[PDB]
Amino acid sequence: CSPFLSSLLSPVETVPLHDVTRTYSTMDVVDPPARYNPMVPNVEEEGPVACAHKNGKLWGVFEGSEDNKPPAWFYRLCKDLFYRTNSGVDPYVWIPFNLLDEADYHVGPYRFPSTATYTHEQRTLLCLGDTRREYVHFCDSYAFPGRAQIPTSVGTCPSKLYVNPKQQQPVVYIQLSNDIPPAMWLPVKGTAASVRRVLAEFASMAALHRDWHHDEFMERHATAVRMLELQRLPAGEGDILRYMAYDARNAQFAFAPIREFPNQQEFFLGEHDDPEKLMEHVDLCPLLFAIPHMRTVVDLHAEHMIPTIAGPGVATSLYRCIYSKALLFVQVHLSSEVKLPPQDPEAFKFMWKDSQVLPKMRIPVFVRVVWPTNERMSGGGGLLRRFNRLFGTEFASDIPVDAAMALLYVMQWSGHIKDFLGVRGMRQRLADLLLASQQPEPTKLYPGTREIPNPEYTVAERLGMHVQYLAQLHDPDISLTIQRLLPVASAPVRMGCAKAALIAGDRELFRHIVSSEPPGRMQTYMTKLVRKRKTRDLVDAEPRLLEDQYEFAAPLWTK
Amino acid sequence: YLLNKDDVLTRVLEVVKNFEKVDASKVTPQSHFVNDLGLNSLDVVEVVFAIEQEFILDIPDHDAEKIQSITDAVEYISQNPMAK
Amino acid sequence: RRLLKAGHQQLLVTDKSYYARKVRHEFEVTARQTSARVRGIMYERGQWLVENKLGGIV
Amino acid sequence: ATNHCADLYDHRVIRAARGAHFQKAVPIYTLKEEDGDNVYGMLNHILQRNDLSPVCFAARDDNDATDELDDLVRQLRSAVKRETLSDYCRNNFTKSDAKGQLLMVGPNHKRNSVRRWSKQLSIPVTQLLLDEVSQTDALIAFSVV
Amino acid sequence: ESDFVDLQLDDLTNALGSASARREVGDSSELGVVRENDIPEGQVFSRLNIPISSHQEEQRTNSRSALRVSASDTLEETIQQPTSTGSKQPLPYDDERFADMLLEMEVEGSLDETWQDGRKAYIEDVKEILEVLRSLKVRDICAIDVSNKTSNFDYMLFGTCEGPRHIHLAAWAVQEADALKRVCKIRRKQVDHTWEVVPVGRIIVNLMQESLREELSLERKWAVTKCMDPLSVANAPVSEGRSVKAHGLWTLTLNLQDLEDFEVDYCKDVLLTQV
Ligand SMILES: *P(=O)(O)OCC(C)(C)[C@@H](O)C(=O)NCCC(=O)NCCSC(=O)CCCCCCCCC
Repeated sequence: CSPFLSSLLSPVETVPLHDVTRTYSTMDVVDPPARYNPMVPNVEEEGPVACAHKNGKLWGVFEGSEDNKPPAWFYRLCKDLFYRTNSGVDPYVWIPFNLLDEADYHVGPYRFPSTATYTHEQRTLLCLGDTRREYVHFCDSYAFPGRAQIPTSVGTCPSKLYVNPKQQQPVVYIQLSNDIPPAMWLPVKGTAASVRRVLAEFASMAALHRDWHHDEFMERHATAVRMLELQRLPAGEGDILRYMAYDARNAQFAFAPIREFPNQQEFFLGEHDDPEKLMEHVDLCPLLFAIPHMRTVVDLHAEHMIPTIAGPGVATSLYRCIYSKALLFVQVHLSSEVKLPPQDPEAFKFMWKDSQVLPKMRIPVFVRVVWPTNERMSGGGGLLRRFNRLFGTEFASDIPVDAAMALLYVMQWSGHIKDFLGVRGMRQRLADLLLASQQPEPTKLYPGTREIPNPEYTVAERLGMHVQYLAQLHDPDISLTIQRLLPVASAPVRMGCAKAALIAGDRELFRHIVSSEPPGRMQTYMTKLVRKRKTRDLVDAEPRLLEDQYEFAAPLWTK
Repeated sequence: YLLNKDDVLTRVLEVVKNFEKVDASKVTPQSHFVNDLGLNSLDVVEVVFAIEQEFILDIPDHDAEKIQSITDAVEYISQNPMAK
Repeated sequence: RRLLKAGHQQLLVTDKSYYARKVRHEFEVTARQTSARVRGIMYERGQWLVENKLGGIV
Repeated sequence: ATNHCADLYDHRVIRAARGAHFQKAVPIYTLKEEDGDNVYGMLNHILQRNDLSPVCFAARDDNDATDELDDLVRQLRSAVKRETLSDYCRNNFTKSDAKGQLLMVGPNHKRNSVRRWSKQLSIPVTQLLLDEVSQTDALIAFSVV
Repeated sequence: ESDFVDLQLDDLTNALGSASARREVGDSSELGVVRENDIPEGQVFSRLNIPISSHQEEQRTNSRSALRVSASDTLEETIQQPTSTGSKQPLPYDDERFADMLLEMEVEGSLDETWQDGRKAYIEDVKEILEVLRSLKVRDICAIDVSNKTSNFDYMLFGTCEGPRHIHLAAWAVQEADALKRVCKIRRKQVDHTWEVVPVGRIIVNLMQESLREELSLERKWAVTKCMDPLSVANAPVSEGRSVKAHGLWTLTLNLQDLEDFEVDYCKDVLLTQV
């Protein structure tokens, strides 16, 4: 009674393949080549409160107000924000306030951008159950730099301030940008000091980001100018911005600010035959700067990025959030495979040389949200708890709403909202895979063989890969789960458990798994996985007598 | 304040019995380290320092060179006010 | 006794058992092998060790 | 041969077979999961290809023991037909055209092999038993089967 | 207090759309979060990435410097010292002029200003190597600080291993403990099955068997060896040369062949001070 369990047991049955005995119609075939069509477009009534505002009865619609004049708390808040009463300047730290007039207010409901692709239920949840609910934009407080601009620049698009005309308590909603729905508008009290502190948090974060990375960004700017001069390319402002966003690829890994901020959390974005599409989706996100700190083009057909059982590793990219200056560390893992290579490559090549259908690839992508300790930048714990209870996600109580909405928008635009999950979702998927392994499995195209293996993924391989994913997601009981799952595991599942223990960092458990593994190609590859002294240190459980002596590797592989 | 000689004798007897050189049955409550037990003077220092390990009190060098028998060790701890 | 007590007072990483064994071996075999003048030299050097914290034995 | 059987080229195996390895009539395969062969995938392919019926003979009957996987699933969240050999042969061999047979013989050291066969095999497997020879020796049991 | 509006006031409007009850979800949302504890700026790490809480002295302990001396002077003590020094008496060293000049330089403290070296090792690394060897079950671990003495290393560790296999295992474990800052690995083939030498910065590690350890006796040597004294160069030079009467006018003749290793270790400075 689960969607993922149903997808495991009964597949989609897309493409049929006829034979002399059966018809294998359930195969995860690679999508056809994409085609760009110029004919296909890219984009793809006034309410009562607004009418009363137009007629002049907005203060009458206001509940806590007089039938003629604005509310007392609202008038006091406007006076304080206009005269800086209660609490050559730096524009990054300074918090302006542009109060609008009654004829200048913007009364109406939240209108999603023309490119915002959300379902009806998702738009309802982002509008908090009422899409027709209208707000009154009256002032703009703080500006953030443009997406395409250098991340260390002054703000140009100001954040908006709304007030719900009909509410019981004084609430001011702070919207960072048009891409943030009212479900993530920061609800602050009617206190001018509260608004000032909420905006000063973002101001201080922007000032810190500038002071930390402006010199590096300007050095990259100079490098881009010099490289344009060398390559004889046109030298303009947009050209330099594009070349900086490109050299984000050539940026080195050692000098990347991956651990710039204290707190961090992990999320699983699903498995992709071509994770470059998801990477392009992340690159084209309105809530992230177009010039990332580091970019890695995942090309599975490159000799250094071919996914193997002891694969090349992890392709890493680092993006910066525009409004909260948090970090998104995208990690494409090319080493999660638990399938052994063919014993004779010539036969496998003869078998798959002329085949016009290739199976899907299961390549995991993770994202690490890195953020600093904040008290008023995440909108309090209640905002994120509401977001979690609404969208079935597992976010921390202090993760910035900017990064939260960035991840949500990216996953929804890519179409993997079901694949986007955390530790709880990964545990549920692991339970589903255990149930699927208990159930009988359907027949694939042809049975696997050490000589000619089957490229299609089986339930045991999926279970091993998901054990690896649960270890990667920093599960606190990952070692206990591996210990409980090892006695009832197959060979690919034990390989996945070894990789998962190695990822979690339990060298003793890894050595136990390697010593319990019976001798074979699986044991050889799980020994080759790590940097070791001698293979016997991992393979031999009991010390093998060598020259009337006994070696001991427990101190070498403990902790 | 002053510990009874019975409890002080039980501790020092357990040390000399569990010692690396003194045999179990060879020890007696009235014995000498060098003559009755057959130890050297360098071993007398070790059995004295072993007693100072269980009795937190610190013995000066002059008072330590006087303890050459188990009877002297019991009487010293008895009169010592630092007998824990 | 001074050497043994000083070692057990300030002997952090070095094995106290091994230190006592080394001191016993010295006092028991090295002096009995060498001459009396070298015995006195060893006595003076042991006093120097007691006064200078075992000569750097950490 | 599956599930960690003794090596086919062991000296005792050779002495007991006496040339059964050098023949060409009956092919003998070794499906080792640690090398990349999916034993049950291959067996289900054989079943669906040749339209066989799976029977299984365990030297020892399965014991009433729970599976750790159920408790593991609960932590992460928060029927075999027994038929005697004689009457089975009677009911399945008297008809004109009978399906081929896939016989899985094994000694149950852990007493769960029948359950795991039924779980990992489609076309629910039949359990072959001996009425008066219930608890017998593995050699004579396998010979009769 | 919080600057944001009532979380319950927001949940009241959210529950009409959520239609669910969320309870005890903060723990399940936090169990995946990682918090990094901050580190003080003043806290520095050793060569093995270990915090340091014990300070040291940049000068030598054997020094005699007025700046190092912390005891307050006294007029009566100065008068007594002057009345004592009123009687001229030369120093026991050979070169009287050189001995007086060296003592003056020592009490002035310019020797320490010239020999100031902040590249000293740390006892935290010695303790870490000790713990690694204890895990490897290496018997009789003996560490000696020879920074004050004439040597090339600050700390010398000595361990007893039983067999070439155990020796190589302990060497590889010390290497992997030093993996953070090491630049090379140990020799793969053992050229000596009874002795292994692992350099860790200014800390050296010797892994020997019982026989070779008792034969070398390096720990007793480095313990008996006195600390460096600048007055030692005031002694007479020594050089092995047979004269017509086995006596040098400005040099000394001492033969260490008739002396054992322990005799040499105990009398090296004694003979130089005597003759
Ligand atoms: P007791 O009377 O039974 O025995 C007393 C001793 C001194 C043990 C004699 O029996 C004895 O053995 N005498 C041998 C000759 C002698 O007097 N030896 C005196 C010892 S010399 C000395 O003091 C050595 C100190 C050197 C410092 C050793 C430190 C080593 C650090 C590694």
